[PDB]
Amino acid sequence: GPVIRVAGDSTAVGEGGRWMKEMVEAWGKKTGTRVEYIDSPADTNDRLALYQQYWAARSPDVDVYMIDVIWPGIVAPHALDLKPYLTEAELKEFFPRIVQNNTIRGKLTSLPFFTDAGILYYRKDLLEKYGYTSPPRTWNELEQMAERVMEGERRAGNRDFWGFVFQGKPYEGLTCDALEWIYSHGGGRIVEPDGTISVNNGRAALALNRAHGWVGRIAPQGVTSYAEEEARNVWQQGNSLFMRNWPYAYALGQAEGSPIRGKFGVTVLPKASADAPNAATLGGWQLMVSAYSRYPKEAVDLVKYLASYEVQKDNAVRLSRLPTRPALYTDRDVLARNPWFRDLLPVFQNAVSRPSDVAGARYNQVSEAIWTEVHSVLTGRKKGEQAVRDLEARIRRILRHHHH
Ligand SMILES: OC[C@H]1O[C@H](O)[C@H](O)[C@@H](O)[C@@H]1O
Ligand SMILES: OCCCCC[C@H](O)CO
Repeated sequence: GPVIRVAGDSTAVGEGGRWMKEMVEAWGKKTGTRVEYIDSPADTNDRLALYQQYWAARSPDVDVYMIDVIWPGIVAPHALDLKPYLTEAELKEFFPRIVQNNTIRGKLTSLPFFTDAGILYYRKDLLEKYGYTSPPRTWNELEQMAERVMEGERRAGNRDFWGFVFQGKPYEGLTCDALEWIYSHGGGRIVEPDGTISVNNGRAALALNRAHGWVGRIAPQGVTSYAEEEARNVWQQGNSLFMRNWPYAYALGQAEGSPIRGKFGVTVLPKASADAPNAATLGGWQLMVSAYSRYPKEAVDLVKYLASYEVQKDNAVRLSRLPTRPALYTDRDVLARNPWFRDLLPVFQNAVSRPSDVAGARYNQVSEAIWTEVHSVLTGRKKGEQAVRDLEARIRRILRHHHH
């Protein structure tokens, strides 16, 4: 019979790749269908380049791909339209924003699988130890707390201790972090949904200068090479007061044998002042059936199983990854395990998107300009003023002649 082959998630980031393979194997066993799991690299932009090799070849060697929220405009030609396979009632069980994101020129490219939003992780033991009663609401508070706790922990002998870790590597995760910095300073969305390239402004420049100010000070010098897992590792060993990261790190930090089990909370990221908007970059992954799959019916059946209530529930409970089904946010077992899903649902609802809708198939080019210019501020090569001017110019070139 058919072998249904899946590329999605990575064994190099948390438990995602291991769990994904488990769920695919479970479907294969339940249905009596042979399956195979193809592993991927950690970083989204590396995965995109890998999967583009299969798509360029029209390869039948992968039936189902797990695709990033930022990808539908890029990957649509390589997707089977899922619209004919779902009833309107079934499609409405997912958040409409994510279904809309995944729909390109009326083609439903992929089913929502898990969503994502950037959040602040904080050591509540350490805040209490240093006399703080709440996590920081502003970036200045974060920096003050980080300076004071670091001074204390270093003096007490922990030479590995930092105030803040985040994703500063030159890759897609930095565009995510940087959108949060920019938007939380009142600097806008880099490219607005209407197409206006708005990033050349003083608030965006301040946000990037502020981030430069952390590097080698409250954050390690090596932060400029950190992706999700590098940040998580410093944090999880107990060596950072704060971390910006996605929901998956919560369950990993609560696992038996984690040094920080029971010692942390999560909240919204800080912002520049009380009237700035809260920033949490929208992330998340979708399930696409390949336009090149020899087994579309079987592949659709697998994608509907993976996106189902019970599989998303297992992802929430075991991996602290955010459902794309509103009903799971009221599920007693989801909430008992992850009470912060209720607390931060409005943050997840108001998450700010990267400019993938407006850039469409040119999004990865836009993003590479963003992360490269941002990275030049983090390293002290450019000031934020120059970087936003240069970024404006690059994005204008990239998007010249691109409409809608
Ligand atoms: O590193 C950036 C990536 O992080 C997470 O995987 C998010 O879910 C994804 O949307 C984002 O592009
Ligand atoms: O693993 C599938 C979950 C079904 C649970 C619904 C439950 O009764 C919510 O309390």
